[PDB]
Amino acid sequence: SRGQKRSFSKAFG
Amino acid sequence: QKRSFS
Amino acid sequence: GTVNWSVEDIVKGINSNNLESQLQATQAARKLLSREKQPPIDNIIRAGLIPKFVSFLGKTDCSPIQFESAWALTNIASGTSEQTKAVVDGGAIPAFISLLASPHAHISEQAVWALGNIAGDGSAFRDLVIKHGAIDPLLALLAVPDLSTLACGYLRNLTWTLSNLCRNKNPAPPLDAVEQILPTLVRLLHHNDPEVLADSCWAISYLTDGPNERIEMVVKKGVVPQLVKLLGATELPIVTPALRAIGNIVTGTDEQTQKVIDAGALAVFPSLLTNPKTNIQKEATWTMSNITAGRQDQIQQVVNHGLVPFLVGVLSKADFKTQKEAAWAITNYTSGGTVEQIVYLVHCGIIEPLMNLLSAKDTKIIQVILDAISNIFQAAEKLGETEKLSIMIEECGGLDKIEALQRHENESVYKASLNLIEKYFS
Repeated sequence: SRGQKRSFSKAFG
Repeated sequence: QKRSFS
Repeated sequence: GTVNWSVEDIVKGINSNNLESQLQATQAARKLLSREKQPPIDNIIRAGLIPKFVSFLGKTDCSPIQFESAWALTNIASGTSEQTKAVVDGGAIPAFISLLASPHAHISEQAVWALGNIAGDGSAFRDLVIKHGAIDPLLALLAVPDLSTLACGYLRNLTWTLSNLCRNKNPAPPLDAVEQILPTLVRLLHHNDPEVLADSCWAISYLTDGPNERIEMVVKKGVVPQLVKLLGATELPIVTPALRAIGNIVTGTDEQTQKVIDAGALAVFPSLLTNPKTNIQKEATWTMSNITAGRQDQIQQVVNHGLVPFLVGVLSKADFKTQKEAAWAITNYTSGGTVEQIVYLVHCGIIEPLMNLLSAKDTKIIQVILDAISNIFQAAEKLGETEKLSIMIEECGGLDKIEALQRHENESVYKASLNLIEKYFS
């Protein structure tokens, strides 16, 4: 298993 | 962005 | 002479069949449009003056009226989207591109300024400025052996306009336009002026805000070490976009993320994760969350740089937005980490601040924390140390918070909390 990459909009939008 | 010339 | 004219007098002057009367009235319009409080932009548009100003841009024989009309139109284009549209609808885009080659530096600069405002409106006008061929003459103004010979203000305006041609999404700028601009952008990123450096970093932050193919175009240019150098700058207007760009790059592939680590970016994170500006701490924690979403050797570099105590720090105390990003950094670390790396996280004191945040009124942070708890329990299961972790959660009042979450409104929270109680607290 692994962590998920999140874009700027995914994190703060 | 936009900027005016004052 | 040309101070505080009425719109009616400006119209009378511009409608005269006398070039000098038109020049005086255009200067009067420029001064009206330049005033600090409520310039009458809509009144000037409604008087039908934009087509007159656009025709004055083409008067090669009268450079003062080209300058005055360019300045008046730049002031209008700097307004609302409707006001920028009025300038574009008046045919100003090709007229401004033709003025980029003017032998008068103050006229060429005004054309640069106007095109930056038009392109800055959004994706459609940006792409229309590119279709009218603005990139070649804009780049030609920067084709000098040393950027230091250009006037400071002139170079700042050129950098800002190029950053607007890199800006906005849905769609992102045309691939060939990005490829054409990138070598000049790389050169501006090595300039010594703080404003040029800030806007060059913003341009890079826009280009890296997208899929891995967009990030690759930038990373392939070898800019990552220069971005890491600027990440360490003392000027907040430089650190802000350098951090955004680095943060965007680590949303990419493991290999793109590795370039950021290789360039020494992690050495700046003790200061970024304790930065007095909340937005810096927040985006630095978001950047950390995407690095802990990487390979086990990348999680190990976070450990080696002594950044796990800094993550415990932001999880313990920070603005809520930063704490939410810290919760994501921990859940990503526990998802991809080895048992030894997860054991190290607990030894650094992650449990108590992770449990304290289960009191927050944000369902998303609760989901993320409960996932981290399950991942840590899975590591403890492999070592036969689930009881030591259960007592640790019990002692800091974590059990009381998980038990209360069994009656939560959200389905995923209800299920995950009931599961932890039944598996480890019964």
